[PDB]
Amino acid sequence: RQSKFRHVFGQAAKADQAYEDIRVSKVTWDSSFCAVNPKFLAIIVEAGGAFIVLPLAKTGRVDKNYPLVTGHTAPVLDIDWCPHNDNVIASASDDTTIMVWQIPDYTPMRNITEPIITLEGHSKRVGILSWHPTARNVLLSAGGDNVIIIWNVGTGEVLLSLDDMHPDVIHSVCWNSNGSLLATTCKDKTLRIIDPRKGQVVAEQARPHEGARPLRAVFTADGKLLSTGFSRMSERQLALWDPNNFEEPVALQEMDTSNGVLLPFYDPDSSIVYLCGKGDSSIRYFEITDEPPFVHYLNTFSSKEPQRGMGFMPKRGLDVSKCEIARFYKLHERKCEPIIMTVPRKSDLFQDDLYPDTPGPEPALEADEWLSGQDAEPVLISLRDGYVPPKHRELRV
Repeated sequence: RQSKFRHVFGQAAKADQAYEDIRVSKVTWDSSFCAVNPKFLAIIVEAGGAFIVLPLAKTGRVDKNYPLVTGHTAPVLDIDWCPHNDNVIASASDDTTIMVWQIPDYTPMRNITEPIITLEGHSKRVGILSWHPTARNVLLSAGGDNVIIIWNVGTGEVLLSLDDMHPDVIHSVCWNSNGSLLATTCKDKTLRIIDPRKGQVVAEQARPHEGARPLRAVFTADGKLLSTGFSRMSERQLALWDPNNFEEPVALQEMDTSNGVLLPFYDPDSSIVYLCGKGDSSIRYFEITDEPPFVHYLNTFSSKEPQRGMGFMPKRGLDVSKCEIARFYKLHERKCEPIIMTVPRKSDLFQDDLYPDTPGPEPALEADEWLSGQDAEPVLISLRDGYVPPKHRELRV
């Protein structure tokens, strides 16, 4: 099989490119515990609830007295950077709140305790966050109350509240590329595609597939679903679903009988998905194409060190000059180690076929335009122009 990704390989960064002496949270939750953007590395740490934010240039040993973000009163369960502001991060906590933070470029004098805004809509833990890809200041949360809330961060207003659309625990919620639809996984063992503005499930599995449990699901660029989960016999699975025919997967890859939820990291430009879970020492990666069997194993980056979490650098942070197509931020017990994925062209020329124009830091829509039903594609930028800072510095509430 001819693949331009045949020779994609991982390499650990040099020891002095690591972030050392960071107490990674050991709370039992299946989120990645790590959010990275082109400026910052954010990690959920052993605390109440706390996370650390490090400028990417500040490699080596983190000072014992390095300031933390500590506004929450119970463990932090999820963190997500604003796609349209590289100094804004949202945190979700077991305390039932979401806090949205203005991160300084400098080191503050003490712990950051005062967010831009606190969002109080859930009656139970908030373990899922996802910023809207195109609509300014729009933020999704999903809680242990099985409610999905879509917020306007700028006003603190609830735009949409999807209560009781799931009969049991919601494991994951993903936007599609233009933020018109949601994909969800549920403890009732079924996938759903939801139109949040219609308040309707538009596609669902009538019943579980051979008693399998989906725990994560993301959209492919063409609107199919990639799910991860466990078979009836506890075999970890990657599946590709056509939501127009939800009764049989297009493709199913069964792997090992390990315990950890596999997190899918999907590259829509390469059509590559990387899988790894808490406790895994490896990163396994696959190409998705319309040639059968559609899901194509490429390779595995192996190590002797189980991960405690994993960050994934957005496109605007990749080193295009080195044909870096992904950068993982692997969490160990006490450190964060970058792992670089390379397509080895051995060329000083910008590789356009690897780096098509990609969503930039400018929103395509205002919150009210999106709520009124407008759809737009993301505003694309070129990665050849280097780092282009967001127009917005301070998110004003």
